[PDB]
Amino acid sequence: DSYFKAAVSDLDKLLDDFEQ
Amino acid sequence: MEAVPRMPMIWLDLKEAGDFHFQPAVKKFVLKNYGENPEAYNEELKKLELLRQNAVRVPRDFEGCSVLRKYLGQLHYLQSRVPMGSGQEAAVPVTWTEIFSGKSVAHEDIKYEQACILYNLGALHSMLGAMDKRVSEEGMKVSCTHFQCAAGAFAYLREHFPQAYSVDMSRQILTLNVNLMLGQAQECLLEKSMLDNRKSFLVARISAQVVDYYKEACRALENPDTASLLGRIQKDWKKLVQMKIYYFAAVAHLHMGKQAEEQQKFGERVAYFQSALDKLNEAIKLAKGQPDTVQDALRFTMDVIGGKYNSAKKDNDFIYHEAVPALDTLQPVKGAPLVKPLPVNPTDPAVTGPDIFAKLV
Repeated sequence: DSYFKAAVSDLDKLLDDFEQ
Repeated sequence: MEAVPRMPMIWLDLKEAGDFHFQPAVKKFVLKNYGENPEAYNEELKKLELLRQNAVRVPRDFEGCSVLRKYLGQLHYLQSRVPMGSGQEAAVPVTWTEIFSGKSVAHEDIKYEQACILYNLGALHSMLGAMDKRVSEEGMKVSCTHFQCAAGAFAYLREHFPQAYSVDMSRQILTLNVNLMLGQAQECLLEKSMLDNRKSFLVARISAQVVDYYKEACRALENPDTASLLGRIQKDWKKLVQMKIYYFAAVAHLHMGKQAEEQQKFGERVAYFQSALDKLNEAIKLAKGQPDTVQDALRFTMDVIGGKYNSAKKDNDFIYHEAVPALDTLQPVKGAPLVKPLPVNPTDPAVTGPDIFAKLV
């Protein structure tokens, strides 16, 4: 369940970095 | 946010388990090889039996996913201590129901039990992803992650159990499953990117990738053996997927037209909005018979695209007078894949807990 939350959290960072 | 389609999602059913009478084989192996009292590990055998019974009747929630991962790992721990694989001394029959035919399939191989549990892990994640209404950002992100976990389970199964034990776990069917789950994860991410009001070019690229995943699933669904095995499931899935191909292509070109608008490319804006409207019109034709959830998403999107196209063409015809490019002269939208099968480690002590059979050596 801790691995799951990290994947959820990564989604915010993925879009921020992609959007630039 | 009203810009979110909230289309329904596909999920996979869990397979039904039959018998796996491992206890007598473990007891015989302990006495024959390890030379010990064959009753010395009854407490361990009871723990694994209770875990199996919980795993084959798994609660449809996040806790159920942890049950399946735990049981999957304990099966690896057992196989490392007692040889129960194909042709090995302690192998016993393992029976599971093949889900599309409903017929029982038996193998004298503990890795068959592992494969089915791993399949059901992917199926359960797909159910949990599909169950959410995706009204909130959190619901979108949690569903996205469930679909990535589902793809990860099916991908791990495909790679590490490469000889199919049953036709519902064949390489080509598992590839269909991975592509469908990745398409659905990417669709959930698209909804979040529209809820977040991200830049139009990013929304366009994310939606173009939804299309690419669904095109790959659609090709797999047209395979004659897949179609014959899935039967009417293939017809149902293909209708939804084919509709979503055109819907998310429309969304991609809608957002390319918005990027054109932002750059004052008013002739290019007309071309993308026209393309978006044509794609949406095809999605509507392909959506005949679909539930009102689908029809409402199409209807709300038609409000947006139909009005923007008419306004854009009127503005260009009478104000800006820019050339309208032919569709083939523009650079296609390249997908932005931002989802992946999430890696699985079946023997991670964090998910398995302590090894039930640690005393057996």
